Amino acid sequence: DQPVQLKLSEYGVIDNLNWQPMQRKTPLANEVEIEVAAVGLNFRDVLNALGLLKDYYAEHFNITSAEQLTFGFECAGKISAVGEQVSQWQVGDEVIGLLLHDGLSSFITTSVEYVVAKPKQMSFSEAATLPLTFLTAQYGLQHLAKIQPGERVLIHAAAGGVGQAAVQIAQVAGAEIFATASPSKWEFLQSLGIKHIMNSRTLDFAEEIMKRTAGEGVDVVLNSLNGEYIPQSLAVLTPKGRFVEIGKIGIWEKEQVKEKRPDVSYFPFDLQEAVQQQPGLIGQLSEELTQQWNQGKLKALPHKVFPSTEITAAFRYMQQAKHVGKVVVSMP
Repeated sequence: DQPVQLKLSEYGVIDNLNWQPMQRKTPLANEVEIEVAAVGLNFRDVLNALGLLKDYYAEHFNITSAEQLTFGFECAGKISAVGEQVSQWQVGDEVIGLLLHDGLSSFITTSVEYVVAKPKQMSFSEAATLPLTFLTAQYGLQHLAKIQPGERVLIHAAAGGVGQAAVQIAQVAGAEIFATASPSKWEFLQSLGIKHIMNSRTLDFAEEIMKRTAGEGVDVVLNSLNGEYIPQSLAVLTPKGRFVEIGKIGIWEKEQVKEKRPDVSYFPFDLQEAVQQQPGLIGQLSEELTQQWNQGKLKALPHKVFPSTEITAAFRYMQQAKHVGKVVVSMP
């Protein structure tokens, strides 16, 4: 009763985010409806609300208006309704919504392709830390870079959401981890078992990597930093090294990367785009992560929880938490 959806009246004003009543929908034949308990929040939601992705949204989703937008890319909750040709799921099943556009709603509907079981061990907010971070890191490190035992990987902003999942994935793969974060997060990174810890707010990390690797550099970079961090990170890759780029604003064109380091493989990607362009990918990634989870090699992330009533505060925090910390909104 009284289901709601987060909506934006006009671009560029976070204060104009409001919970509006929503009309519940009957799921189509291969969809389910999920009553949402927790929603992962992401920097992308903020960029969206601030009007910084207007062109992208028109060209990819034909969204041309602020009042058209929704928020929330991932969630956890319980099945509330099942489409006619859905056999795997029943009302009351605890589930994770892996890839969504409207997570910040009391109820969502989604294709079963984007739904997996919630572990009984996990709280809903723990479950909501998983999808975007682990799917992005799994795709970037295991599908694109194809990291191997013994290889060296630099993970920038390793205390951020994707950064932390990447640490887990790389450790599982037997990779040697080099990490950057703010100095106030270094002690957190040491406790993850990382031995090479450097500042993400200066450029000294390159010199340090070269010193520690006796001039060889690293095999793989997973990057989300822009400005001078891009050329400086390209400079530390071994010949044939792989540069995986997951930022969206201010990233380099492949031509620019080619000119500076023709010996390097450049893998810029957006997770939703890759899923769109490669039918079956989401299923493959989920199967791989479920295996990792069943082997005891995947853990939910520490995270900040905001009650739904503090949605504006959560969006403002998400700007500060950009390079650090997973943020989750608890739903009424």
